[PDB]
Amino acid sequence: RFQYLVKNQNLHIDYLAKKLHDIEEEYNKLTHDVDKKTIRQLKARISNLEEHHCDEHESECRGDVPECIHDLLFCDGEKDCRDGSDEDPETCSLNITHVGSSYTGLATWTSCEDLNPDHAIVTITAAHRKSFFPNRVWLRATLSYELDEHDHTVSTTQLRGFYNFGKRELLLAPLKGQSEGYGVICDFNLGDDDHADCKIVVPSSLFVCAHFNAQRY
Amino acid sequence: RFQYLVKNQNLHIDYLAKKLHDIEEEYNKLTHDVDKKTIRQLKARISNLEEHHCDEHESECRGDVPECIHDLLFCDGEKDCRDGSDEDPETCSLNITHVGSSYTGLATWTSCEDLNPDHAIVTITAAHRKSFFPNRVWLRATLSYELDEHDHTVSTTQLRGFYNFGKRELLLAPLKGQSEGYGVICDFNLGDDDHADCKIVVPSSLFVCAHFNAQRY
Amino acid sequence: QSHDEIIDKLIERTNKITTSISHVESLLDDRLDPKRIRKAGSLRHRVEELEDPSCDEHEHQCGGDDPQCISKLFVCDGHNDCRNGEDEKDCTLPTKAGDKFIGDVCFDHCTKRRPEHMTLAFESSSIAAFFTPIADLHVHIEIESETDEDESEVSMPADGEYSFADHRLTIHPPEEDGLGLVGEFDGYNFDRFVGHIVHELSEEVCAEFIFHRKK
Amino acid sequence: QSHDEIIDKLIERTNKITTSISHVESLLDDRLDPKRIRKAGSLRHRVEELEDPSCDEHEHQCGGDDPQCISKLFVCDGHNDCRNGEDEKDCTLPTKAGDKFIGDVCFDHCTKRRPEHMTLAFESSSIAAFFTPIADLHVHIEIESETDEDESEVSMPADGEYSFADHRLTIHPPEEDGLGLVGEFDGYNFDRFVGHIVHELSEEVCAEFIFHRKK
Amino acid sequence: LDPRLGANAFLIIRLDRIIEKLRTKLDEAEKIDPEHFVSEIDARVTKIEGTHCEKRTFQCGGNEQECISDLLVCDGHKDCHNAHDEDPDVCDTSVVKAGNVFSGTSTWHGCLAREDHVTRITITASKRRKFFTARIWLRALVESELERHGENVTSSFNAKGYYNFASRRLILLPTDDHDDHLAVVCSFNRGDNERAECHRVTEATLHQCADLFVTLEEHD
Amino acid sequence: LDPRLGANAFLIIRLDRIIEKLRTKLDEAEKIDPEHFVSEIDARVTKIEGTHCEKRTFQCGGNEQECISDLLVCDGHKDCHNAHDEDPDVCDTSVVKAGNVFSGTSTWHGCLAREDHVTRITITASKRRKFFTARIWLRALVESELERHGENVTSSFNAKGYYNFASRRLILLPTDDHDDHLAVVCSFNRGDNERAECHRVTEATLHQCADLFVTLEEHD
Ligand SMILES: [Ca+2]
Ligand SMILES: [Ca+2]
Ligand SMILES: [Ca+2]
Ligand SMILES: [Ca+2]
Ligand SMILES: [Ca+2]
Ligand SMILES: [Ca+2]
Ligand SMILES: [Ca+2]
Ligand SMILES: [Ca+2]
Ligand SMILES: [Zn+2]
Ligand SMILES: [Zn+2]
Repeated sequence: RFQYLVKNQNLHIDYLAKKLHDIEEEYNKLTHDVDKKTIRQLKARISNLEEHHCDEHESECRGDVPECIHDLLFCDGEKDCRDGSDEDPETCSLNITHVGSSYTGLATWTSCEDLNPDHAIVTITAAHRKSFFPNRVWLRATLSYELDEHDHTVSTTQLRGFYNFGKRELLLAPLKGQSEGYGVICDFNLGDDDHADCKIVVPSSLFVCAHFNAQRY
Repeated sequence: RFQYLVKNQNLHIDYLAKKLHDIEEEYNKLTHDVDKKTIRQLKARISNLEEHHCDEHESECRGDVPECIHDLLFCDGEKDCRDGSDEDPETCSLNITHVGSSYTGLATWTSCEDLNPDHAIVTITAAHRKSFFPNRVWLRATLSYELDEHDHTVSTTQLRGFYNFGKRELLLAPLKGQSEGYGVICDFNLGDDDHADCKIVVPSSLFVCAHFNAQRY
Repeated sequence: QSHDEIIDKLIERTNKITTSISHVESLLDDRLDPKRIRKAGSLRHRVEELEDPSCDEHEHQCGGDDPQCISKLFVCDGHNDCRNGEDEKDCTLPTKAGDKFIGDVCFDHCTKRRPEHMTLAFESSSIAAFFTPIADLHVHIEIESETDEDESEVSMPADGEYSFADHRLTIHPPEEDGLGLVGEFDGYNFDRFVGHIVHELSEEVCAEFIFHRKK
Repeated sequence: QSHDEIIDKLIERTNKITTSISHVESLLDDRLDPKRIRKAGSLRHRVEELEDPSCDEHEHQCGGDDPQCISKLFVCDGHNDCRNGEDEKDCTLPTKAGDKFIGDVCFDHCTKRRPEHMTLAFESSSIAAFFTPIADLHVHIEIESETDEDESEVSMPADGEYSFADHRLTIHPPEEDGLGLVGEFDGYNFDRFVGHIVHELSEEVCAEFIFHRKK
Repeated sequence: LDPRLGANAFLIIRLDRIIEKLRTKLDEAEKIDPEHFVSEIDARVTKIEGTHCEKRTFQCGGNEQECISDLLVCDGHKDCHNAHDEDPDVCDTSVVKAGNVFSGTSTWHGCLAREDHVTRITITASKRRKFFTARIWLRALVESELERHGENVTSSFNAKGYYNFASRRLILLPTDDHDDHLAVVCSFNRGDNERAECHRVTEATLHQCADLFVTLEEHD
Repeated sequence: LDPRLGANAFLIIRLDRIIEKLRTKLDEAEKIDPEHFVSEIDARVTKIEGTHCEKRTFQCGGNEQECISDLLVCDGHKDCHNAHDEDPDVCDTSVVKAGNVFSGTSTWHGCLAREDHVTRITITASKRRKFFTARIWLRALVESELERHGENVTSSFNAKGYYNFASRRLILLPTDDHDDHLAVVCSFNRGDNERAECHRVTEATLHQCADLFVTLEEHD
């Protein structure tokens, strides 16, 4: 007599709710969006195959204009890039050179030791930035790589070096006087502050003793 | 613009269908009606405890009026009961005395043989009804009961006798000259033509040697 | 196919259900079929009669899953004496004025005519406003006899009461031969009652007739 | 509580869903966000440039999951030359009359002023009704120079065309110094294009400016 | 077609009231159960006919009739020819499941000047020895809401006892409650596990002091 | 209250059109898949960067980079440090499940004067030796709906070959069909198992006679 029009209206609704749930459902069964951290890595990988004008000892501004400025000028406190990209935080992030920072990957040697692919670990032990010379973050780290996958012996050489904001490259060498081991070069041109293309070198000639693509943690 | 009133009407219905299924469902989860063959057995069992006036050699009409007529008068072709119940088919059913008919139960002896409860089987072997004397359906049958539950020996005595429409009782005795075995009395006062209260007797005195409640098949 | 075929589909479906509905309403009515109730309840009674008495000699049983004995003088009196209420919910008078009952003999050892039938006409019936447990009746007992020397007809009138207490109508002796009728009702039937003809004084049964309500 | 509370419950529920609805319509729009499309498609291009050429020197790639090379002279001509249709579904002229583009220098080895910026104003633009593949343009290249001995301003006018064939506008040399501009569009952007200043004859690049649409 | 469609509604609204009224009938129908009632009569009558077995014995299937000692009533080993002495339905533990509550009126006619009051037997616990299944041992709480000098009082006591499948008897004795309480005794002869016939009695003579018909209380 | 309730409908009718239009959007959304597209670029680029492993070798996880011979590509035994050479997704048998059909246009530029026609590679059967899982052996049917003298003809042939997980290469050679058919070769380098890059070639030199980009046909 009264609910004769309502008893069904609530039904027309209880209806929509279902025709929708059967949608929100068919939705989840669809690949989600990709973490921006992924796209970033693509734009990187790609940007690395594209041609680049900056000559050795120079790196391009992170701005919209691919201007080239000398490595010795990034993060020195004075706007050197046309837009100042050489000084914005996203560039001078110390995120990489933070004490305790550690990067590892699987080292596959191609020139200085029997060793079959083993784990390499370059980790930062201390690092200061001289107040008047910001361009470089002088630091110290350790390079460790497994020896015998069975008894787990492992080599640990101490290193010294710095981190170049421009090239976004970590350059470490042995401390001088400790079995004259190896050095290591890691490029973080991979897009973010946690992935790098490291290569164990021979301090003397920076000749590649082995290579290992590293991740952070 | 047009289905705006229909798209939901079909819903109000798709609704009812469910509110009903959820009923027809709650229905089945309810005990079904009892087979008339059950009630019949009750009305019987009961009617057997109630007081009955018919004196030995007499049985009551199946009509609504519990009139008593002599056994020698049922199914003889002449309406003897006030209403004719002594002649209606439901009374003169030969269903029981049909050739090959067999009734069995578990015989538990109380007076003539070691034997521990064993299976008794009284089955009809042949039966004719003299054209001029319908009151009785003369017949022949066999009574078999297991001997050794282990090696399965079994006694099989041949019998002769008739079936009384009135008392609705099967009365069989041994053929005379075959190890003088037993006889058997079965009352089908249980309501239908397939259940009976049989008792293995001693032909001579109809004294109960053992009793077994039987079913047909 | 649009405003024509989509309108006759939301109709031929309205009925396709209106059927499944009344279909069940039937199966339900089949289990509530009152005719089945009484018929079964009637059976119950027959049993109640075989069981030891549920209550004392002069008490009324209220039944149910929790029994209670109250005095027969309380059945249908106007007061709710039983917890469940039986003593007051079933107070319908069966043999009421106008009604006729035909009895079929089946055992007669006393009636003067040893008749085949026996009609029982109820002339009047009145209940005392202050004593509902008993309804007083006035009845004519008709009889169609017929011998060789003659052919008689009879319509003896007699007083009587009906006690809701035990659904038993007692018809006081019509003729001064100390013979009265006592029919006790099923409890659930009311269209058939066994009628015992007895000697009032003794209470001896000497004639049984099955009475059917002539409808 | 009846015709009051049961009516405001079949309402506060109508909205409780009208929300969950538009809530999804949002999540959907988020994956169709055109701004995301071009931005991603743009990335695709950068890659297409690194891969070996998909089609011959003077042919247009129709892309898709089934590639087909057709002559650049067919892109946006009015005829459906590609199976998929690319050669005809994306024919919108970016640099159209009225539009202005500001270029930021970043490598200048030839311009006479080696300017910091360089505005590019589009005066007129007309397409020949029978040859849709090329739109002719008239442009004024403005420049704000300023030295010690003086302070000059320039607005050299030049003809030029835009080829839907490869989203590349060629601006014929303004001054008789054999220097012309050649900006090739992203394909999906249209609010930013790299502008190379070259020697028409040679086709030598000697100045790169990133041009942004002044909006 | 606003009419044939707007009217086809006055047709549906009907089914709405119908379907509803129909709900009420399905409720009335659940109260009048046949397969149950019939069972009440069967048991009711079998009680008169009386099992053809001597006291403390179990009667088997109406077809292969035979007597079994209730020490096997329901022990786990097929003892009857028809195995009816192991038939699940005979040994439904649920009859006296811990937590079941039985109430009813206790009419007194033997050992106490009590006014028709109510008793409430409620099963406290129930163990069933895995090496002797023929019996359900159990503890229970017997309460009796009766009126005495003044207002409503409650005379209750803790009990211990057992349930015998064979006879569907439940015996509850007082846990030595030195206040002298009458042991209660119930038989579930009624065709179901819901109702039982009880009596208060002296543990010694088993003399019947009172009649008590209980019913299992609904949990809703 | 006929107004606030009869109008609360013009409000609901809206959601009806909305919810419907919304269905269309969910259809458009399924066509523009991101996690898929990104994968296309990854593979597209990795193809340029090129696995740092010599021909016939399998490159493992971008973190613990290392080369494995495709004779172990996907053999059942953990061979790479990251076990990426047994990662389910690498060895999805479904890429070349029997019954899969791939079609696409075959543009010819090497060994036949054929007009741009279509080829239809359809996997007939596929066995996988339980004692050597590194390869899916398979039979397939190659059809080519091309126009010749007059109308539409069909040049088809039966093929036998294998699928290599390591390189996601599918090689189909003719079943000795002495009619001289060009063996087809597909690589599923596109980030998915739906699309593949193929070429018709001479079984000997593997010289490329034609380019063929196939796509798995939908089953609806
Ligand atoms: Ca700086
Ligand atoms: Ca080595
Ligand atoms: Ca007769
Ligand atoms: Ca014995
Ligand atoms: Ca009363
Ligand atoms: Ca075209
Ligand atoms: Ca047993
Ligand atoms: Ca392996
Ligand atoms: Zn007590
Ligand atoms: Zn072919």
